[PDB]
Amino acid sequence: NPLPTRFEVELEFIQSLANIQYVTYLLTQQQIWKSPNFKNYLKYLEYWCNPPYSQCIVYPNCLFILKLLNGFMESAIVNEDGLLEGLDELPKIIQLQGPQWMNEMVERWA
Amino acid sequence: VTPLDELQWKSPEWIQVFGLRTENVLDYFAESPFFDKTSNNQVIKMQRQFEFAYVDPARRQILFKYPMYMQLEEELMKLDGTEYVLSSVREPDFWVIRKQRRTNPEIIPLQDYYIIGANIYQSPTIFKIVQSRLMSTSYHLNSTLESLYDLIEFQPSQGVHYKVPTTEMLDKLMVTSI
Amino acid sequence: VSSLYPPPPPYVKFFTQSNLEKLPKYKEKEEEITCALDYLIPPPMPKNQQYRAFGSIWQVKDQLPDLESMGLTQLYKNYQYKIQELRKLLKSLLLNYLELIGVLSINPDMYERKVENIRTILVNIHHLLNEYRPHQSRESLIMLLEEQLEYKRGEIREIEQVCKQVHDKLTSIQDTLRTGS
Amino acid sequence: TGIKLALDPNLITLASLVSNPHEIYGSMPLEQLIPIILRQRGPGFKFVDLNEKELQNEIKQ
Amino acid sequence: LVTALEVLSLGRPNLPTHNFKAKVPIGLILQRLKDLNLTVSIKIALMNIPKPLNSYHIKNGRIYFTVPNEFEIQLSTVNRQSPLF
Amino acid sequence: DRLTQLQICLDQMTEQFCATLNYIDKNHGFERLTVNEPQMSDKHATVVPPEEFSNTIDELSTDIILKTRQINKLIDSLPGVDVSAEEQLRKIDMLQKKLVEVEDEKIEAIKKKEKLLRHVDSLIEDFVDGIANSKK
Amino acid sequence: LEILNECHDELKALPMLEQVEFEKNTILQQRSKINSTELLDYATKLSKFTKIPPTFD
Repeated sequence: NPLPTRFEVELEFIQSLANIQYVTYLLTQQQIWKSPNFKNYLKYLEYWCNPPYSQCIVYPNCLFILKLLNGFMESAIVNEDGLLEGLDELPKIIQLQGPQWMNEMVERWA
Repeated sequence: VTPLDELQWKSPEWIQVFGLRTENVLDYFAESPFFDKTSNNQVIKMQRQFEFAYVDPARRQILFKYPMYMQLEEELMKLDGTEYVLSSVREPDFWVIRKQRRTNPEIIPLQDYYIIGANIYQSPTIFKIVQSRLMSTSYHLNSTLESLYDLIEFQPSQGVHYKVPTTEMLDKLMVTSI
Repeated sequence: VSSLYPPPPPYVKFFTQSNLEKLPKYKEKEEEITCALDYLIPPPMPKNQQYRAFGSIWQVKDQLPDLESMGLTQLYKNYQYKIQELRKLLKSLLLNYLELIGVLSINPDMYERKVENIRTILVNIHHLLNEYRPHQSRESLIMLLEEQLEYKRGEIREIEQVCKQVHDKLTSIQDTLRTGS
Repeated sequence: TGIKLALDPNLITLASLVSNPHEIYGSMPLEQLIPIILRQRGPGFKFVDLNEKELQNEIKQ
Repeated sequence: LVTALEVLSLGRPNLPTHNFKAKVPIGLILQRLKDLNLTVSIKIALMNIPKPLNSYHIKNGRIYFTVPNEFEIQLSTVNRQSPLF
Repeated sequence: DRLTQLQICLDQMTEQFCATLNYIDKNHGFERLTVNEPQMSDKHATVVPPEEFSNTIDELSTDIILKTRQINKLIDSLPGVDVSAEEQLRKIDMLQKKLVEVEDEKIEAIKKKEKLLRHVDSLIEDFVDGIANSKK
Repeated sequence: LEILNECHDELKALPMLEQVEFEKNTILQQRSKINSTELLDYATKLSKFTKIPPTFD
């Protein structure tokens, strides 16, 4: 029973972004959007945009959500205290437009 | 710590393996933290592994529609104490299960649990609901008050007022020219 | 009694401003991790070319499995041979249904082998359709290119007919100017 | 491996995703295009402040 | 093929976007201003002109009806069949 | 889409086998092996007239045969049966080259259209300023 | 004058030169990004996921 690999763990996490109940759960925790670690991780996960990494993406709306979440990251500013400013209204956006986004991607499914 | 009255619980491993219907809400609920391990339901489950008064017509309909719950009630009449009974059902997906103490039958109810799409919620107290809403109202009102008082400047020459941040003839032209 | 969703990967703790600022000088100079900045590099593709995700096995270049490899019987295996085999399989399915009705009409106790034959005929039909599926996909890509070409040529035709309408309307105003001259 | 493909990504459906700045603006009539022109040229920008000379020495940049 | 093309072209499937993740072409602005000059000039040809209003300056998306040392009023039309504004 | 209709037709046609077996198992009756033996039935069995029973059997069989006909015709009209993947790629590359060529054809067609555009632009502007100077 | 006005705007309702050059540039940019066999492999990967299986109700 092998140990997990970085490719497989990062693939599962990047694909979980299609589940936007899951990113609602992630972005309703105060220690995640405030941390610049998550900002830098979501900027790092842009290697799934390009092939051969993009071939393994089974749920490409995760890539859509990844680009949408990284749209706020260049407008993010980290301060000396570690508070990632400009990110207080992102959970507002996610909780307001979550049902709408998943309804639109279900319509794209149909 | 997260108190039990404030969380939604589901077991989608149990949903994928067994699947939830009306016949397995009670042992689906038995895996929840809402379930008490010292309950009469679980002890008579271990025992089985080894017209009538005292119920409202809402539970009469459930009993006369589902036979296993009449079997459960008939086995629970032999014992006294804490139990979970299923009170209201909407097919295919809505249930209500109530904590209940029974004495010999004299029944008093306790906290309830509603099931919406295999996602179990504990029925909160209406005090707790309106109290949390009024905490939010009071916090937002206090923030509004403090931010408004930050905009207040006092002068003795006038009343107390707001801090100040740091052509008349054209109609006569119109009426004379027209 | 834990949370519903898994947390983000622990790799998130490595992505700091200092690590990002030391990453490009590291770039100037299933992995053998040598430092903390190796997690800031995207991981390679799987060497086995199989990866696990969501409790299942996936392959980087998936291939259609065979009946023998999955433990069933493949009767028979440039697609005209497959199309005639599909016709033969359809006719055999209809004959096997008729034979099943006969066996049920005289003795419904040897129905098991006839149901098994219908079961293997049907999976053979479905597997032949799945073998033909890449060919139909490539036909769909050809159809996409042909429909793009059709729209392009329709735009050519409408642009040139607008242009020729301009030419002959200018010829009409030239003719009426000659008449009125 | 194979061969590359040249495709028009704006239309994939049989009888947009690449934002062509001329297909979305040139085709539609001018009456509801002028407010978009003014807002893109500036905040609080009026129709008066346009100039062909200004456009001609701005496009050379 | 639709989702394959979207992902292998933009890195994203084509979904509606409400937040940042347009642009009006300035050459199109210049062309529309030239044909708007042509539109006001194609409109004023069909209309009679007052004798003191014969001085009209024809540039910059509009027409400048001027009376010297008195006034200069600038007007634009949207199309052929709509009156001037 | 054509293989999709083929898979749909196979699933529905096997469901037609299932439904035919359902009807012939549930809606049959009782018949005489001999005339001497008694004949009787209950309320729990769907007794039907034998002539319309045979009519429904016949129309179920015609539905099975007709579905087989649609499946056979759909197999015959599956898209692409004689070309191999090499001819598919030899179509793919000429299709992309013709797409590029017709896009270039559009480039010169639009060049001719813009030539006509500025030609009629010059014509109408000369006409309007000439007639304006004449009317002035 | 009005018939050449109508001629002018029915010619002007056609796509422009910079527009068709941008379309040509986009088509040529798809050449470097889009591969036929990678396209077909990724699309047959996404076949069972991105749409409803058209067999169920």
